[PDB]
Amino acid sequence: SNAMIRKYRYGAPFDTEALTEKIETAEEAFPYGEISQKEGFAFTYIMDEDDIVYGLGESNRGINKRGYCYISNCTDDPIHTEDKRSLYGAHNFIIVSGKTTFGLFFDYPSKLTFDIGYTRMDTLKVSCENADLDIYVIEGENAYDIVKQFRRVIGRSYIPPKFAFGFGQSRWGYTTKEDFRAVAKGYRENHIPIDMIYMDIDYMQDFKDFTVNEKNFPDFPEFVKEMKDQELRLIPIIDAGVKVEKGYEVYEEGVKNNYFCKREDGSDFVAAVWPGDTHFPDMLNPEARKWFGDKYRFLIDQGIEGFWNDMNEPAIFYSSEGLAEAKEFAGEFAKDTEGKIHPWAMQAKMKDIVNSPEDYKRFYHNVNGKKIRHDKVHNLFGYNMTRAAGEAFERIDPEKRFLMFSRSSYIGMHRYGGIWMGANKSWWSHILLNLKMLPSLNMCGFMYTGADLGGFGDDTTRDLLLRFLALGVFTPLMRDHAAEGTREQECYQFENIEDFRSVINARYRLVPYLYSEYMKAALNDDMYFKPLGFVYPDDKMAIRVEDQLMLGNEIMIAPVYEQNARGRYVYLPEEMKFIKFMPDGSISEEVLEKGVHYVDVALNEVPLFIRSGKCIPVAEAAECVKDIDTENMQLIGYEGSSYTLYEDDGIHKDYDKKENYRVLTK
Amino acid sequence: SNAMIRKYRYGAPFDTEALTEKIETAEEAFPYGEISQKEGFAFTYIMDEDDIVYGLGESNRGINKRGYCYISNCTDDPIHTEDKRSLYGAHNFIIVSGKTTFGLFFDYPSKLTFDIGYTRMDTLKVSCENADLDIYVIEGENAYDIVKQFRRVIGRSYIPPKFAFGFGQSRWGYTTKEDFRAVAKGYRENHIPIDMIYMDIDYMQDFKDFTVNEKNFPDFPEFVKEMKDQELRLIPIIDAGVKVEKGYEVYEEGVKNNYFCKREDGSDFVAAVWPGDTHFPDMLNPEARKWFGDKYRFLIDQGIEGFWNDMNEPAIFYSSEGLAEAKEFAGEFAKDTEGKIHPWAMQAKMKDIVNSPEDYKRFYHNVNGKKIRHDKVHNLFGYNMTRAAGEAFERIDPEKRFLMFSRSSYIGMHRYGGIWMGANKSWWSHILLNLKMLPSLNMCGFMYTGADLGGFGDDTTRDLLLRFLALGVFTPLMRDHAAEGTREQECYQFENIEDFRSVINARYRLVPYLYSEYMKAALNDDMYFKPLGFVYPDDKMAIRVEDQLMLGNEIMIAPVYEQNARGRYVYLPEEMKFIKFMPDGSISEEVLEKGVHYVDVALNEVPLFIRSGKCIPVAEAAECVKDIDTENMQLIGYEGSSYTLYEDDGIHKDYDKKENYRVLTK
Repeated sequence: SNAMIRKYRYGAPFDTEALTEKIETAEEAFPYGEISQKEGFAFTYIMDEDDIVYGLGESNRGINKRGYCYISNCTDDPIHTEDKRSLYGAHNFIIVSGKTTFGLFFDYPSKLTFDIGYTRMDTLKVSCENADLDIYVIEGENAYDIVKQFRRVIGRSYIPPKFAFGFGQSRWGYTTKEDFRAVAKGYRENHIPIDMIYMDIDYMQDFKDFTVNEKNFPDFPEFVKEMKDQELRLIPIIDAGVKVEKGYEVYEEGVKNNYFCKREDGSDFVAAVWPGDTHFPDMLNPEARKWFGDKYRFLIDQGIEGFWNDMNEPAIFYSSEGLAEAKEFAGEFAKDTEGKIHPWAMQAKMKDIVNSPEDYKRFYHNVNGKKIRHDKVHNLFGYNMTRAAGEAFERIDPEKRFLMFSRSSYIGMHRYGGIWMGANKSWWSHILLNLKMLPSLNMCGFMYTGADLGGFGDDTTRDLLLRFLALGVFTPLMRDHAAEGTREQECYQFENIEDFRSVINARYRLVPYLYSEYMKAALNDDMYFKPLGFVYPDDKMAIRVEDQLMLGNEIMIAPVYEQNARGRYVYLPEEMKFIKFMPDGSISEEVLEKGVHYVDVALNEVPLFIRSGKCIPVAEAAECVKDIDTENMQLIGYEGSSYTLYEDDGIHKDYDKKENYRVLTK
Repeated sequence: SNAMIRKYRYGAPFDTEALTEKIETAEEAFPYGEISQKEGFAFTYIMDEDDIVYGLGESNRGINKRGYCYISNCTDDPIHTEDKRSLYGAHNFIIVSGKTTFGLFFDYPSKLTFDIGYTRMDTLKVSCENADLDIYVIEGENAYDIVKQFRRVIGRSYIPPKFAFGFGQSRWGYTTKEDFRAVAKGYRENHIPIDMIYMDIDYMQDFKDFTVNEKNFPDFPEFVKEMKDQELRLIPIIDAGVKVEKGYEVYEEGVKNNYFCKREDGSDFVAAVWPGDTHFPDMLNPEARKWFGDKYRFLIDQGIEGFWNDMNEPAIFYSSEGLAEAKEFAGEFAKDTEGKIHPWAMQAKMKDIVNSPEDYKRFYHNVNGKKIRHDKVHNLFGYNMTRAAGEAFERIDPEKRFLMFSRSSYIGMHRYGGIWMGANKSWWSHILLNLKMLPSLNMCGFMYTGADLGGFGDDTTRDLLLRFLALGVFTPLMRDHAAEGTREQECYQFENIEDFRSVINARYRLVPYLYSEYMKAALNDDMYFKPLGFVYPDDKMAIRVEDQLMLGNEIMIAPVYEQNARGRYVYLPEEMKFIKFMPDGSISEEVLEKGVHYVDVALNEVPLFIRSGKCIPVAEAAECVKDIDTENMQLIGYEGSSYTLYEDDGIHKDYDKKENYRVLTK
């Protein structure tokens, strides 16, 4: 089809500000399927048997979304299993790809249900409670063309500083300078590369946003510099909830200036999170956003160059109302002698007060003099928290890139920060799940992304971490961050440390190439990771591959994701050079023809494939991003090919200089 | 190595009667690794890097058990996640396979921990609280030889009646005659093959074992006949817990004759399950065992020819003690004004009263006057419940085979019934899990096995059901039994029901072959399913394949287990004929050479591979086992090959007759 984007408006949509490009309202009949405004809103479309459905960004299941139900409803779940319908992100863009091909973006800020062949195999049904939304229809040559059009109108993706393409580490539990010093020493003295150490909630004073524990960090700026002098940048977490505490300045200011979300009666809503009772900044109120974002100056002025935003669905352990209800019910259960209240009913009530739909109807946002109940705009919360930070960085230092990523998100947030897929338990299934999400995230603007393995208890075995890190080599966010209750030993503490050094070395050897492809893609509103079907649209086998990805225009990745495996099957849609980074520092190469192959990949080997007629630069291993030698890089791949390398200072925003680009020829 | 079996005795083991062959106590030092009795019992062994560890029957993870922790401790968990350490069965047989190869059976009836490279990759450690156990060491030239020796000493596996090789259907909520009549009608009017309909707990009078609801089934024997006249055999469930109810004969007899498990003070221990308060029959008390098993006559005399035993870990929703503790805790939570008792602690207490280790220490078995605390022999409960039934069948009708399978088990129970792998979710990952478990189950004597999907609502999508059934085609227990909180998932309830009919037709066409292989294996203490490494021991690639299985000596299976997939990769260790049962009743054939292939398999096609120089008989599709025409079967496979068909009357036990064997030549 001829490229076209049209916007169909229903009712009176809340302005989410997802798009940067203004699309005029289309007046003509809606061009695909059927629209009903009877029971709220529903779009219904009958798919052809061969149709593939792409999109939904951070959502469960596979690259082809057919065959299940997905609900856009920012949610933090304890475990990511196959039946979960909602993850942390609400990314309402889908592309139907087949004989009839088109994209749809449903710009709607509340619970949106995508029944993608779940109820009836041939039926796509997208529904929500109120017909107040904009639907963008995108037409084009194919799915990839449709994605590129969408990427244009949602505005340029967030771009991290180059140090963020290094490796990072963190543990929920690091509290003192001494803990951080031991990690720094463990990596540097064992020559494992690293650029970042993440600080979890224990660095704060009693879990208070925009404080540092003064007992532990009396001289925090000096410690920040101590780490930075060793090319270790500390990246502190910020939470959505601001502790209720008299005399705490962030709390006092929020109360005085009405910057917190309020109950129906205008009192400040209380949600318990890590600090106990908290209030939530009204992320949808521009004045509150400016105030909250400006608080980041507290840490930036101490030498911090990156942040991560958490618990921003927002998470609620319980509300004052929910806790009271639960205690009342517990009292009834305690006194019940007639078998009225079953133990499982008691258990359910306790589970029900966590992230409760009832609580999301108990507080409001103040948006242009109007109070809007939170549930009606729930999916915008994390988005606007991260927007608050991003906009504050632009005011503080317009020309500087800060590392920034968020748990919850909605399209539009992709301009301000990346995302990470969190986890609690260490599962093999996490590897494939995260691989599959990558292209979908890219379709929706989120290019700086990565995942956590889990880390709880002793469940992270050596081989699981090694395979997880070998996927991480390619994801812009690559870190080993372990969750609460972790007893995960450090990379330098596992048996045969050289294997970990090998995998992380591979990341650093690839940084110039990966950074270059990230920059070329971000600056041109293109994808960093692509499904095979976007690159080989005429190959019926290629279009259905879900456990391999194309990266940039030069390579294909295919990580091993099965325990005890010494290799895996791949499909090559053209001739490629199969490359492995070896634990002795060498790079092995084998030419493989188009077709099916089984390739050997040891735990301490990192594989990739270089496409026919392409090459990539590979640096010698270095232990931090600053020390990578990009003057003397070898070119791996096909004789006679060339590669355009993007390289800037990695710090500022001087993107449009011709000097940033140089052609390398093998 | 030269075949041999030695028994090493530690302490004063409880006699589990797992082995039928008596082995003398060896007096030499333990032949492999090291044994410690410093703190309970521990066996520690250093594995070679290439060693594969087989075994553990019904356990999590893969065929090669290396890289995780497994605890033998019969348990019913709400969700079978990849991190779970214990399933329903405790099958303490492992084989280390490599440069040095040997098998070990740990005959110990309590919590047994297998740390198989979980803590340290090269270390196998098996441990338990008390050094009172027998350890059998089995030597042989290879893992398969070692398995065959083990199968000899544990005694011949349970053999089902031939009707049990048909297809079965059930739903938790079937309650009335009309419920069952609708199933009979739906299947038979649509020419969908079927032999069995399962009866879940609603057929009883108020969940009372060995009753039938007389309002719903006024003349049950007449109804059983109504069904049997249409070749539908009703298969009723029996639970471990006998309802506490005055006037209920099973309860009154148990109380009067001290046939229930008692608390320390001699009172009958109370456990809540489906009927509310129940007592558990004392399965280790020989008189109580005989009494409980004899109760099956109630149903046998009414025309019932099969049973399934459930909740027999035994499951406990709560005990009287646990409930009282939970209520006390709840009272404290309710009155807490200082926030000392957190809601998650309340939630945890509620969770903790279900299947509680503390409850398993509260009741005892009386074995000839010797009182044994249940936890010390926990893994023997389900085994002995099923033994009770099996021994009663032998007294009631020695010449007749009954269908019998059980949820919980221990080696030794394999002589008396099969097992099924239940579930509370409908996950694609459970297809692969169940596939991988099959050979391990066969190693431990359990050949009559199969699995369920158990998701709620409409979470079992049409395509998942079809792929699940396509694995089921090959598993001796093949049924579609759906949970309570679920849509109706009968094969005649989906859009294009021909697809379901096609898959079940494939089963029936294969019944003569599958039954023949089952009988030959059972009668010769051999495996029905085998890992590829057992058949192609010299092929380094074959030995590590985990998502294909060999069946008998003729075929290989390789089910598709990925959503939206139209085919899958396979490795063929020799030339084979790739065949597919097609929806039009045809059978496609293609010769494929040794090596790697991607094969196309549609949702409504059932694939298998016939080995070079082999053939199998394939019958025309029939709608019940009785109607299968075995006189005029096709031979599919290689010209010049032969197949020996075992066929008997399928009802009695006349196995040792030359006339049971017929040689077919293609």
